[PDB]
Amino acid sequence: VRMNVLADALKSINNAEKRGKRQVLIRPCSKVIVRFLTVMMKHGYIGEFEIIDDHRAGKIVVNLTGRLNKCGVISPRFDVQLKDLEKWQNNLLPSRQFGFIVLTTSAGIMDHEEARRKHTGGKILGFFF
Amino acid sequence: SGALDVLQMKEEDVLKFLAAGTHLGGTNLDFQMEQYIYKRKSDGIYIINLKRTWEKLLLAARAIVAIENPADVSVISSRNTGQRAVLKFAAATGATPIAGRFTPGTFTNQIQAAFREPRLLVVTDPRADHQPLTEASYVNLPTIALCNTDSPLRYVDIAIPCNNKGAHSVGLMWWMLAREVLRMRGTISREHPWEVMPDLYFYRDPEEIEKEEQAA
Amino acid sequence: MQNDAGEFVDLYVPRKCSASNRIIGAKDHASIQMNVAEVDKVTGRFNGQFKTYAICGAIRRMGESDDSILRLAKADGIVSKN
Amino acid sequence: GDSKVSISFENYRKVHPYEDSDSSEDEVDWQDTRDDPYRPAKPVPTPKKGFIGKGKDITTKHDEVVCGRKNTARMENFAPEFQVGDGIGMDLKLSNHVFNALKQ
Amino acid sequence: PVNYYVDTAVRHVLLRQGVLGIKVKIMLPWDPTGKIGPKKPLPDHVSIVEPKDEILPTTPISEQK
Amino acid sequence: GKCRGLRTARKLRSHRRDQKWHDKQYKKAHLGTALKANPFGGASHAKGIVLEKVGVEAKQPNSAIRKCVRV
Amino acid sequence: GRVRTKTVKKAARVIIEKYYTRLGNDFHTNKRVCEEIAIIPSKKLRNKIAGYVTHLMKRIQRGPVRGISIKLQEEERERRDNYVPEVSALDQEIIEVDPDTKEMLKLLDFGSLSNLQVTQPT
Amino acid sequence: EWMPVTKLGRLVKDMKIKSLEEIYLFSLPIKESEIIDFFLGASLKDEVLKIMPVQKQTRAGQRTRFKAFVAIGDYNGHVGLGVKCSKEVATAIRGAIILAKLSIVPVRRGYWGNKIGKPHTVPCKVTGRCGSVLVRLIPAPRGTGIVSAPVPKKLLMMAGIDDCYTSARGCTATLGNFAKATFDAISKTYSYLTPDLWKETVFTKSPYQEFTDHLVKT
RNA sequence: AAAGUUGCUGCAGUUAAAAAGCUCGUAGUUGGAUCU
RNA sequence: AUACCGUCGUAGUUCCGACCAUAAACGAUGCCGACCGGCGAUGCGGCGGCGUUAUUCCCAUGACCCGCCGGGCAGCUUCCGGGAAACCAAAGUCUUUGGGUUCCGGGGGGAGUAUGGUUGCAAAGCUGAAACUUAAAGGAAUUGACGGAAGGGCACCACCAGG
Repeated sequence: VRMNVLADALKSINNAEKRGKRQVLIRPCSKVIVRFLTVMMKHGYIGEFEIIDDHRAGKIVVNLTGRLNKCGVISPRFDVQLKDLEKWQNNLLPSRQFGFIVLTTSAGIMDHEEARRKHTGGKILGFFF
Repeated sequence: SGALDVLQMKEEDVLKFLAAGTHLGGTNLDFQMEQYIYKRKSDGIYIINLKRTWEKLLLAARAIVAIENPADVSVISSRNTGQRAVLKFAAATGATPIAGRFTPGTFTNQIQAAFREPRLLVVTDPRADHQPLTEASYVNLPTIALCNTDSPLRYVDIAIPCNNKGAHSVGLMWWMLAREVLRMRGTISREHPWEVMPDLYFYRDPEEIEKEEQAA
Repeated sequence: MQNDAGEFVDLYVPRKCSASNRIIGAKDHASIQMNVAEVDKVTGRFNGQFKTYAICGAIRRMGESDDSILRLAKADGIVSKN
Repeated sequence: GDSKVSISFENYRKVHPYEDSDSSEDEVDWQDTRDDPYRPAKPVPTPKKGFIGKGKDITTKHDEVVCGRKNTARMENFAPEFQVGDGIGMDLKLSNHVFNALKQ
Repeated sequence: PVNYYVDTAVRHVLLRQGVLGIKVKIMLPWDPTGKIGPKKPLPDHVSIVEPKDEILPTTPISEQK
Repeated sequence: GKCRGLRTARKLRSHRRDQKWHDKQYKKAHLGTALKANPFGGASHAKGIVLEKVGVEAKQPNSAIRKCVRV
Repeated sequence: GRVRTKTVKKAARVIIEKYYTRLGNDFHTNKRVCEEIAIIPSKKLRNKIAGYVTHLMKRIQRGPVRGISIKLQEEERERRDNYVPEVSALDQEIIEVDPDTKEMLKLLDFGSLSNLQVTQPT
Repeated sequence: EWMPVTKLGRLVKDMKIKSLEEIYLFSLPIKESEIIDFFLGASLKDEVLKIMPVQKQTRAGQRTRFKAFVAIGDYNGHVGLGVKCSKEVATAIRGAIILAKLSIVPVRRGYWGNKIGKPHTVPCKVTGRCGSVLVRLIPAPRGTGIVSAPVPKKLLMMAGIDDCYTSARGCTATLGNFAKATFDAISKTYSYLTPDLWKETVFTKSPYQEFTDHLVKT
C-alpha cells in the first residue's frame, strides 16, 4: 500500500517531466509536498502550481518547465548533522555550483544552503537538481 | 491566419472542399489525429474539421514563403494519385519535385547520382512516403504532410488534415496550397480568383485519358 | 560558463527547444529550426519578418512536433483562437 | 575521378595560349637525395644515463615520439603475409600496447 | 593499351642469401601533347562535351551586319 | 528488495553475516578447518625430512617429468 | 551473346540526357552527331553507343524512362501537362452532403449555403 | 586540393563561416572531413587506441583484416573517435582518422570550486553507457590530473579536460565499448542542462538562411 | 585497496548461480491526509 | 542385441479413511503501491443509446449494432525507456543510483553427498558441510569449414545425331 506521499509525488513529477509534459497531476497532496514544491519553486525549477481542494486528500496540478533534471526522495529520512552535510551533498548532487538537497529542520523545510546559513541541521526529505 | 479577415475562409473554398471530399476521411483514426477531427458517423467514417485544415494550409504557406530561394523546397509524391499534381506545384512555385520512386539516400548519401540538400519537405502521404520522412530526420528538414485521419505523424512538422485517398482531394489540396503560397508571395491578388483552374491538377488515370481522347 | 572575473568562457551557448526546453544537441540531427512568415495586417502580404521555432529530435520522433508547432503558433497568434 | 566515360568542360574554357606555363612542372625529386624520408637512420648508441641533453629540452630514453616511431619501424620487419602499408610517409607514433597486440 | 601504358621492368637484386626479382609496372597517364605519357586516349575512356548553353529564342530578330 | 527502514539495523547486520558465510575466501579464513587441514598449519615455511624422491608426470599438453620429493 | 556493356549504356544515357535536342530515330545521323559531341576513340564504339541511342528513343515513344530524367521531354508531354478541360467536375451543379456535415457548416457560421443537397444515411 | 560537394562545405570553403561553433550551434551534419581538417588544422593530434586483427571467414577461407580505434583531439578543444575495418593497418589507421574527424564533438569545460581562471573540469558528474560499459566523470579539484584507466585517460587529455575523477562499471576489457562509453559521456557534457543555460534563446538565422543568395550563384 | 566479486552509501535473482508449490498467520520491519 | 517391435499379465490405475508433502508444482518472472504510449478484439457487471428480431409483440423485457466506465484474460505495434542480447509496456521510472517488505545467489565439481537433529510405518522429506579437485563451467545472439542436403547452370579438351 501507500507509504510516503512525497515519494509518489516526486516520482510522478520526474516521469511526467521526462516525457515532456507541461502539466502534472499529483495525488495525494500533503503539507510536506506543498513545502517541497514551494522550495522547488523559489529556486526557479518548477514554476507555478495549483491545489485542487477536494474535501478528502486534495490534488496538486503542477505547471512544469523543462528546467528540471531530477527530483528524488531520500527514504528513510536519515538524520543529517551539520558536520555531515558535505558528505551528503557530495553524494546526491551533481556539482558544487547547482542542485539542492531539501532537508527539514525545526526552523522549517528548507534547502541545504539555507541550512548552512541558519546553522541548523535536520532530517533529510529529498533532493532536486 | 492570425484572425485576419483577409486570410479567412471563403464560401467558394467551402464548396470546393465539400465537392472534393476532403472532409470525408478514413475509417480508422490515429490518436494524434484526434485534434483535427470532430466525429465519426454511424457509417464509420470520421469527418475532418475543415477550418483546422484551412488554418494548417495557412501555416504551411507561411512556412514555405519564409524560404528565400524557391528551389530549396523539395516537394515529393510517390503514389500515382498525386504524382501529376506535384509536378505543376513546381511549375506553380519553383520547388524541386520528386515524382515516382524516391531513391533511398537522396538526402544523406553525398556521393550519389541524385543527391540534393533541401530546406523543407512537402509530402502527399506519410504512410506511403515513409522513406523521405526518415531521410529528413537524418538531415534536419521541416516537413509538411497531407495527413489523413489514419496517418502516422512521425517526423511531420506541419500536418494538413485532409483526404488524400481520392484523386480530387489530393489535387485540390495541392491546388489551394499552391494558390496560397503564391498569394503570400504576392504574384496574385487575393481579391481576384486564380486563373489556373484546379481541374488541371487532378489525376489523369490513363483509361480516363483515352475516354477523354475519344470525347474530343 | 561565466567565471567570477566576467568573461563568458564557453565555446558556444546552444539553442533550446521551444516545446520542451531541452538542450539542442551538437549531433542532434533531427533538430528543426523553422521560420514561419509574418503577414501584413490589412493586405495579406509577406512582410519579410518571421517567427522561429526549434524542435528537438525526441519530440519529432514521437510525432508530437506538429502539436507543438500548432500550440506555439497559437500562443504566438499565428493561429487564431480555436 | 575514375569513371571511364567522362564529361568535358572544353566549352567553358575561355583562353589558354600557354598550356605549358611553368607552374605545375615542379620537378619533384627526393628519392636518391638525402631528402628521402625512407632512409636508414645510422643509429646512435644509447647514452648510459638514460637520456639525451641537458637543461629543459631533454629527449629521454622513453620518449613517446621516438618510441612510437621505433615501434612502427619495428613493425616494418614483420612477416610478408602481414599487411603494413605506408606508416613512414605519414608520421605514426605507435604505442607499446597497440604494437604489442599486433606483434603478438 | 598495355603496350603503351605500363612500363614492365624486371630486375634481379643479388643479396647474400639469394636473388629477389623486382617487377615495376607504371601505368603512364593519357598526357596528349605532353611527353609524360602517350597522347592516344585509352581505347574505352570517352569524354562528352557539355552543351554550350545557347540563347533560347524570345522574339524573331533580324539584325543586319 | 532490501529492508531499508530506519529501525532496520539488526536485520541488515544479521543478513550481512549470514550471507558473508557464503563467501568462499571469508569462509576459508573463518570456518577454521582450512587452517586445521592446512599442512603448514598457517606457516610461511615448514621444515621436513626427505622420505623419498618422486617423479610426478606432467599434465597432458606439456610433456615432461617433474622432479618432486615426498618429505 | 550480344548484351550491351556498362560503358555503352552509360555513355548513351549521358548522350540522351544532354544534347537531347539534336538527336533522332535514324541511326546514321546518330552515327554522325557523336563525333562533334564526344571525343570517342574507336569507330566500332561510336557505332555501338549510337545504336543503343536509337533503340532507346524507340523506347522513349512508349512513354517515360526509368533511367533518364530531363526537363525537355520533346514537346508533347508539356502540352498534355497543362491540359485544361472546359468545365471542372469540381464546379458541381449540386453537391451531396451529410446532415452531421451540415452541422459542421452550421457551426462554421456558413449556414446559408444553397448548393448542398442533404440525405439521411439510409 | 579541396573544393566541396555540400552547401556547408561551400560555406566553409569561403570566408562566410568563421568558426566550427557555427556548425555545432545549428547541429548541422559534417559530411566532409576537410571541414575539420580546415578549421582546426594541425591542432588535431591523434592516438591509435587499438589495432585488433579480425580474421574474416570468406569463400576464399580466412583473411586477416585490422580494425582501428583512433581518437583525435584538439587539446582544450574538441574530441572524436573513429573505427575502421580494413586490410592493411596504415590504411585502416587513416580511414579511422577520416571517420574520427566526422565524429568530432565539442566538450564543455567548467570549474570544480570557485570559478577562477580558465575552466579545467567537467561541469557536472556525467555518465555514459555503451554496451555494458558505464563511464562516469566527476568534477575534480585543480591539479589532480585524470584518475582513470589508460583508454579514457587518452580520450580525456585529447578532449582537453585537465582534471577529472573517473569511475567505470562493467566489462571494461573490451576497449571498443569503453572508448565509445567515455565518448558518450563527453558528448553528454553539452547534452546537459545547467542553470547557467537558463536564459531564453535568441534565434540567429541559419547559415543556409543567411547566405542563400551566395548559394544560388553556384 | 583493487572487490559495486559481500553491496549502508552501492550487487544480483525470465534465459548465465538464484523467487519458497500455494495461502493464512505471531513477534519483527513498515505504515494515507488532517490542528498557526 | 541383451535396446527395438507385437502377444498376455501382478501391484497399481477407481472409490472410502488415514500417512506421504515432492514435480520442468514454470509466466523458468515474490507480494503491496505510484507514474509512464497507441490500437482493436474477448469475458463479467454497469451506464447511454439510430435502428433489427419474440409470427408487426398491446407496456415493460430477452437476442444483434454503435459507444463510454470499472476490474480481468490475453494479442498486435512503438526510437517510453531498459538490457549482454534474445526480448520486455515492465524485465521501465538504475552511477540523474533511496516507496514498503519477504525469501534467496556468490566461478565450476565434490553435492543437495557424509554426519547430526527433526518429521515419517516405510520409501523418503526439511535443515545440511568439509577434505580434495579445475581454469574455466555457463548465457544470449553472428557467420559457415561441412552436409554423408537439395536444386539448377556450364563445356565436341562432356554427351545426343553422326564424321
